[PDB]
Amino acid sequence: ATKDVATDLAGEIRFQDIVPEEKTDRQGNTTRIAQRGGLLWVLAGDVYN
Amino acid sequence: SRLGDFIEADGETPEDE
Amino acid sequence: EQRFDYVKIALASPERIRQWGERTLPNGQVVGEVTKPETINYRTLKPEMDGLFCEKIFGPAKDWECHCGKYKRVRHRGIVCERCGVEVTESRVRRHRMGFIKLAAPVAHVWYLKGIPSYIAILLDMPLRDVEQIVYFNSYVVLNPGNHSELQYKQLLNEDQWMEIEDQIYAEESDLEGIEVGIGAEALQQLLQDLNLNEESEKLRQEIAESKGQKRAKLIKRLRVIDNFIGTESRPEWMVLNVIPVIPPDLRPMVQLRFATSDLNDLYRRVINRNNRLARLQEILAPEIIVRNEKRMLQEAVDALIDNGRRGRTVVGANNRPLKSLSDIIEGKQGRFRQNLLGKRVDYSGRSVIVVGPNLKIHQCGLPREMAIELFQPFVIHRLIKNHSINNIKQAKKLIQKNDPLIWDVLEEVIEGHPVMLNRAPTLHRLGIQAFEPILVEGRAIQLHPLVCPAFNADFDGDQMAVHVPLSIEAQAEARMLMLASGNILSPATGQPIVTPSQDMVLGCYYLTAENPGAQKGAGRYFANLEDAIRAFEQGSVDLHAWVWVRFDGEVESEGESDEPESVVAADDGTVTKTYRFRRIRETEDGQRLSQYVKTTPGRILFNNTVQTALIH
Amino acid sequence: KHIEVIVRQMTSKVRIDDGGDTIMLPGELHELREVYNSNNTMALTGMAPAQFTPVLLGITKASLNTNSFISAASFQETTRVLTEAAIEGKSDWLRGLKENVIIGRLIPAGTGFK
Amino acid sequence: HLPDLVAIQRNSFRWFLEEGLIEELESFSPITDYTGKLELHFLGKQYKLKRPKYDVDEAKRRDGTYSVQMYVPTRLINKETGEIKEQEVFIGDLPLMTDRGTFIINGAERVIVNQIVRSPGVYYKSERDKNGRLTHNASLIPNRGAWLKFETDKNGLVWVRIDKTRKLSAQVLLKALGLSDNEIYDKLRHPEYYQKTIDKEGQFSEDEALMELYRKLRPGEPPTVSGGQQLLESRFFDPKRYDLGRVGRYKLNKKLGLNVADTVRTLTSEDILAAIDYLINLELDLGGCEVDDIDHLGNRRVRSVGELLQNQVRVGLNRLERIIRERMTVSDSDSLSPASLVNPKPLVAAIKEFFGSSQLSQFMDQTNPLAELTHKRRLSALGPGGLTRERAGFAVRDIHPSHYGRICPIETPEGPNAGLIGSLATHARVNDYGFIETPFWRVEEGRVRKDLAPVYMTADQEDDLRVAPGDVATDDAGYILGTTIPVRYRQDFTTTTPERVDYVALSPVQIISVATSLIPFLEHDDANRALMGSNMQRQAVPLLRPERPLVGTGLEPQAARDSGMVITSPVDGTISYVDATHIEVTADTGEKYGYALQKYQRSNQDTCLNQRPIVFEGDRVQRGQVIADGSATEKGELALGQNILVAYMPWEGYNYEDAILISERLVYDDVYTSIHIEKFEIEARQTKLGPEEITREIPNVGEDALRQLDENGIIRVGAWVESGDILVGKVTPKGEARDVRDNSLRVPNGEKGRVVDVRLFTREQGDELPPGANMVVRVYVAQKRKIQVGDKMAGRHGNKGIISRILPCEDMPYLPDGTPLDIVLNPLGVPSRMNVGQVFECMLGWAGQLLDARFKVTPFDEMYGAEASRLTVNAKLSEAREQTGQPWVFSDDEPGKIQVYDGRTGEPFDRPVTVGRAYMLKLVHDKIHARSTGPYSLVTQQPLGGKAQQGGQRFGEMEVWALEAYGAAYILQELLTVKSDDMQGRNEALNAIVKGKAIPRPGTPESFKVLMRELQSLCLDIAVYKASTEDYEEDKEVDLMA
Amino acid sequence: LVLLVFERAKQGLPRIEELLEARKPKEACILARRPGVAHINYSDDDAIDIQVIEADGTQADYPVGPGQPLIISDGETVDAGQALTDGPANPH
Amino acid sequence: DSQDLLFKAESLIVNSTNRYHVTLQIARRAKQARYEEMEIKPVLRAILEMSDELN
Ligand SMILES: [Mg+2]
Ligand SMILES: [Zn+2]
Repeated sequence: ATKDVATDLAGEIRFQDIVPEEKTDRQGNTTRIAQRGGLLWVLAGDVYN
Repeated sequence: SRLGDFIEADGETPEDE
Repeated sequence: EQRFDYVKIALASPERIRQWGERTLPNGQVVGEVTKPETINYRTLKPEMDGLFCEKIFGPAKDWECHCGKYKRVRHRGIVCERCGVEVTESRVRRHRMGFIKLAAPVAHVWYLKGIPSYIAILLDMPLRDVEQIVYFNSYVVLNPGNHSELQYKQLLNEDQWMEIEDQIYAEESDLEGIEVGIGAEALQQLLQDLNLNEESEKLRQEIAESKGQKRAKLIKRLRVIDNFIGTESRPEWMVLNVIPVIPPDLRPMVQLRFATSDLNDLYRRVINRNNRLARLQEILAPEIIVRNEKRMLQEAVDALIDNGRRGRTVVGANNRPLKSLSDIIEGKQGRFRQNLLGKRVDYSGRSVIVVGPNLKIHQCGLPREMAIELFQPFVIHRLIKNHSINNIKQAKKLIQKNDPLIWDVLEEVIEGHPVMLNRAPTLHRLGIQAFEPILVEGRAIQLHPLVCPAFNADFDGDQMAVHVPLSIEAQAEARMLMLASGNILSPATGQPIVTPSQDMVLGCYYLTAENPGAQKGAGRYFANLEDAIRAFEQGSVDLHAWVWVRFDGEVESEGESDEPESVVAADDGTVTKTYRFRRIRETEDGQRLSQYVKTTPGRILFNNTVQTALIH
Repeated sequence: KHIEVIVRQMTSKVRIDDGGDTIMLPGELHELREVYNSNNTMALTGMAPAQFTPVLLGITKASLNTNSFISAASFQETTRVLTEAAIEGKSDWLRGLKENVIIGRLIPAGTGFK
Repeated sequence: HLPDLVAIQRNSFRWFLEEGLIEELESFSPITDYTGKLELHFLGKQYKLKRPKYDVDEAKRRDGTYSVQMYVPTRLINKETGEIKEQEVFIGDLPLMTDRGTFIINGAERVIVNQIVRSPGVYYKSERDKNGRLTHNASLIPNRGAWLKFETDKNGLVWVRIDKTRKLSAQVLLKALGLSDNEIYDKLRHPEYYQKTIDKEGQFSEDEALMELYRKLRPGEPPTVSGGQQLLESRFFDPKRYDLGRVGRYKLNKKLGLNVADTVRTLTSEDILAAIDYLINLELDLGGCEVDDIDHLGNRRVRSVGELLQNQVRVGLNRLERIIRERMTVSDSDSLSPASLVNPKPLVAAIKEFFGSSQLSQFMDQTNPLAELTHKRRLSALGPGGLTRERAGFAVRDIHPSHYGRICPIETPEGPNAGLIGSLATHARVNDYGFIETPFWRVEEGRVRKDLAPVYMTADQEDDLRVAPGDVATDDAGYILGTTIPVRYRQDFTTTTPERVDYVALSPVQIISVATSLIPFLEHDDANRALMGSNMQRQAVPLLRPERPLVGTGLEPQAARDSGMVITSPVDGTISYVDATHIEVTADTGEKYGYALQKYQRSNQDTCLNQRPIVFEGDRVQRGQVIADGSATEKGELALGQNILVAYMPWEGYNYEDAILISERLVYDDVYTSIHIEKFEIEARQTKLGPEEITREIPNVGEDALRQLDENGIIRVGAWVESGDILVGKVTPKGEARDVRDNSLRVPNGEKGRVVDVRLFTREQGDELPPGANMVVRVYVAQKRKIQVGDKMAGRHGNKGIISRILPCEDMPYLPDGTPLDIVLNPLGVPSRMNVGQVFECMLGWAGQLLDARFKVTPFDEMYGAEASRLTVNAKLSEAREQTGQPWVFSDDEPGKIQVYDGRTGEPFDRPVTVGRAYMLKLVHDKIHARSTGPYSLVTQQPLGGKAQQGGQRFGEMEVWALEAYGAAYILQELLTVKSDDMQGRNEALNAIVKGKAIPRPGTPESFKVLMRELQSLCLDIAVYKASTEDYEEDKEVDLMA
Repeated sequence: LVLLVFERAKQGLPRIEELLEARKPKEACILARRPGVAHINYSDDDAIDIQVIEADGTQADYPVGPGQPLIISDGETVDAGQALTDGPANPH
Repeated sequence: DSQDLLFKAESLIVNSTNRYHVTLQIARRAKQARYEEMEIKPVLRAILEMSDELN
């Protein structure tokens, strides 16, 4: 099964030990899959669009 | 429900014979 | 002993349709062809003479009365009039005689054209699209290759291609002879007449022998259809209609409330109008396109008559709703088979709300007087005529209408011993209909025994039941011997009991037979027998849940007991008194039992005594 | 037993894979017992028997394969069944409950058994 | 903070009158003929309205329509001569909406239901193949017109499917629109995805684009550039064949992020290009794109009488314009005036059809004010433009998390309509676009700002905020108490710190409807039983003397002020005249106000619409004080049932499975007795033999049955009519003096009562009689019904029952003071149905009786304590015990139970039982029916169905199966032939029964012969055969039809 | 932020109607055709195929396919008709 | 009494080995009874007689 995890703090993402690997779909869809299970930190802030 | 199911038939009622 | 044995269905030939509709007159004139699309006259409200409701074809509108009024009364039976030639007989024949419509040009039966297996296409070995195009005047077909080199038998020709062929055939130097093309259902009829079934069968069998795969399956289907036609001795061109039958007018009634008319009248009028216009166009030598368009219109009208919306657009009525054609009558949940043949509205039936009758027996039901006096009216009339001074049926009916006191006595002495069937609206299993014996009750609700509610899945919060009454002796005997509620104990689906007490009965029995340490007034007292204990409880000497001892000799089943005697005491004799947890048995030394005292609750004594009294009596 | 009766109404047919000297053409669904009896009498006289494959029908496909067109036309697909019966020239001998019910005779079950 | 409860029905008609009819008149105003010589202008901004004729009450009593006449000024302009013949033309008759939100059509009250439909705009969806990837499609749906479907293939291709035809690559559509490559390349954000389609399908130019578009849309015709251009213009660009709507434009701009003006309501190049770009981005997962949910209340709209009327008016106007053009070009002379040019028949017909024969205009539910109120607040998903019963499935009939505070999750029908008809919530309202909104209070730093005004919000708006329910508890001023607070964020339930809460619902009853808001102790009930109780509260019957509940909920005075049957004084003065039919109040210093009261009228459901005064003569009255009350109200507020003594215990089997045992006091104290008025009608027609006459010269009748006729053949007002009694005497001229025949109207079997009104309508009197009739007589008969065995009784908590016994008051259990009970209910039905709230109300009602008080408990009252309902009930019972002085009222060992004795023997039951005061209702509906022999159907000759025509009970095929399983053959054969349609065996069976002989054997029923005839008429040679006995004989075809 | 992919493990009228109508269940379990041994054969690309060795030594090469048909077969004693994966078997 | 008839009915259903056949016999008997009596209800008398004949 699958489940989406979504942040509740607005800010800058920072990997920690996460090693993404790019798997390119036949249409060019570059899906980032983590080879090494780590942490995705969010450093809080005010994000402007 | 249709109109044709609310119309009686011409004849002699079994009772009236 | 039976009138008919088997029902046979075959492909209708035009000769059979004409026979169904053509009947001769004493004058020698034959009738049965509907020529005018007229139903009834607006002023006299009398059917026309050559229309869809004609009396010379279908029968007199009024029994034993002529159309013109020359002959009236029964005296003239079988006397066909001379002024208008109508047969003075019963009007009932208007729902048996058919009559027919002769078509200027042949049409195709849509059932054999537009079906999951297309029998016309299968026999002709042509794709359905090509056959439809030929039928509806969108392409020509080469009925005969003749002498041309690039033309093959049964080949579709476009209008431009046919014009080019025409130019080739009308060239002064053309050796081309014997080429034939056709368009419409006439071309299909010619192709169907060309088929030689015996040779086609032999060729298909030989080809099937040297074949496999999907080719084999298709040739198998063709061979099956061809062999069916060979066996039935029916010509395949009968799938193309030259005459059509007309349904009897009483099966498409045109009653007056305004006039309410069946959609079949409109469909038949469309067919007749287009057929007459086609005949006129063929009589004045109209341009070919106009005649072909009229033929297409006739084909579409017959299609809409046989099955509306199967092939083309759906013919709507005055409001934007489809007209109900012949096919729509015999199919669906509202079709003839499921609405009138497999299930019917029956006489001698009632319906009312159900309440619980707790004092009734399992084989009895409570029937209100208002329902019963109507369900059993003929029986009440018979008993008033026979066992009283009532002379005729009218006097009995007026006596019933005035609610005479004698009426209720007669009804009460009529319904006794007369089983009546009760049914709940969702009948999921055979226990949804059960027979009871009626008891006249005052009210508007049917009193139902509480032990049959689980069988009916009925509760008293608005549920209603239907009541039917058997008439013949065989029916009453069957209801009493087979469908009676007192005989339906086990579930026919699992064999388990279905009349077990439930809800308040279970609660009452549980409370009676339970143990209550709080209230044990009079505990420990001994009683001579079950009746003595019950009498002591009835007075109030011993509480309901007290632990007393009763001298009961018999088989005892006590939960929470021990097979090992708790205390064994041998007296100054050869007698041992083994005291169990709930028993005290005195037994002779190397001997038999002398007495048995059971330690129990007066409620359990009451329960077991009730069971024993019911069984013994 | 209640489920067994239904399952035996669903698993009692066979598809004639390749007929021998039998009157059974390939593609036809026939009862296993009838096919067995025909094959037995056929090799009793010394002919070539037919091959077959058992089939699983279903609750609707088996109700439309009955020998009476009146029962099938009153169940589902009335026009298709009636067209097929007209083409085959079928005859119905009224040996079922739904057909003495439709015509109005004593049903051949229960007190109307004989 | 409850605003007008029936405002969804007013705002939509006020809108139609203000700017709904004007927009539709002006949209068709300039009518021009083909020669371009004459032009009709409809100055639709100046349409005046003529005052309604008759009156509301006159229309009701005359059986007419309450309407006005519409007159619009027009100007016919000759393009050359320039003569302009200004005039005012009659446009149609518009039925008017009364002060209560309803319409009066043909003398009957009708209501236009509200329809929940899908909103116009563009909706994206992703579909997954069995083995393939995700492919995305988009649907563009206007308010009225053709749909525009876009689809993405598995190879990366973009296809368009105009209408339901075959697909066509998007390049054809974009080039046919008149767009060069550079603009469609620039507007798109990721152009290589569309470049793949361009390469695969070839760059079409405009000419060939239109050629291919015409070829694919209309095959078989020679393509033509102009032909295609015109096809596109008529399909998506014609202002009178494609309308996005204001809501459609708003949704398109909101979704696609465009900026197009609100006035333009047709598809534009920008729109399609944007939609394609959004589809591409959704395919490539750009980040600001998302597929759509079609059940979301932000993608669904409500249409009411204004919109549906507008559409019908539009259709009528189109027909009128066609008629005008036809009767304008034909004229070879300019002798035409605007009065002689317009024909109001198509518009009148369209309006009449909408208001009389549509399935969105419905016969009013008028059993009580609650049913009337909830009939005007009903939302339907079915109708001309919604769903169908066979197409609606599981997904549509469920609750969507966006219904919170907008649609009640409880009140629905049961059966085929479950989930397809809903009810507006208590505080919900519909905005001017058509979306349901709901109010909230703002929360700043954890403080609820009730000083500021409620902020209303739609389903899509409240998806990014954290919204708290209305049951959260705040302290003094406004701060929210607690440390964790339940909130809704993005259609999910979570809990947050009360410093991150954005909005709070206004009330704890904001989630339910008005009928469900009237159930006290609702949070102690199951939802199914809450549904049952709310539905059954709208089937209660107004009683002879209504009475308020003792454990009311607080919304009763508001649920009765909107039905428009309670009269309140608008003036702070004195009352000078009181009467059964008139009230008058003199302002302290001012004019006199006078009110007339309806008396024993009749509703759509045969109940009574009485109105009685409350005040006395010379009484001081304040503004807003109740002056008169309706048939289901006591003093201001709703009163649908009565408070009676109840005990929860089993009787001797009379409580079994929802049955109800009551006392005889409910019969002789006139509790649960009601007035029902029925209407009978007789018609004097004109037959070909002659006319029909209403007179007392009835044949075959004696003077003992003409006592109460008024020497004109019609019964007299105030006469008691029993069953079969003649009401109107009529004679028909039969053809065979001794010639008249009797078909006088009589009371149906099982009906009796008093005659209260005999209205007569004849063409001479200036009445609109039917086409072929010459006299319409209507008779109204009233009766008083008491509670009896077989009637349905109900409570507010879902407990229904049928009365099975009525015991004399010396057989019913009685209290330790000698008071017999009024009703005994089975407790076996309480724990399995989880409607515990009925056990709370009873107890509180008991206290209310003992303390001479009335309690207003609001649902969800446990935000104040841990167990608020139980503590309040116990405290009230203890206070009643201390005030009364009787210790047996309340016991500490068993709080809700006291000792009860047996009226038959005088011995107390073993354990105390629960007794209290319960508020029970009497439900509507006449169901008892029986038949021996009566009328038969025309084709099949089978008995008719229906109580009103002596109908039979259907013996379906399930019953045939049941009889087959029993082995029954003779019962089945007798049912199928002799008792249904054996046309000759019926008479023989009846004659044998009457004479006492044996019933003969049956034959072939008539339905089989009908079927054989129909099959023969289908060109089938089906027949019945008798087999040959001997060898050399042929089988003989048997003739059934003889 | 991130889509987590994990694993998990554990009937009414539709099942009865599907069984009684002899319909082909969507998630049809893989069924063997002859006795043999059950080599799971965890390939490099996780090409799990149930190769069975006949009484003579003939392979079958049953492909498991996607991840939804979870394997439950490790008996190494399979017989004709024996199921291999989770789900309802196809009776036809 | 009704109970008596119910016991006699059950008694006849057993020892017959075919509930249908014995229902047909009861119907026939009751028919003959009423026929040769028109010259209690037929089915009831039929069941009484058949029970008393089973000894
Ligand atoms: Mg019920
Ligand atoms: Zn004549």
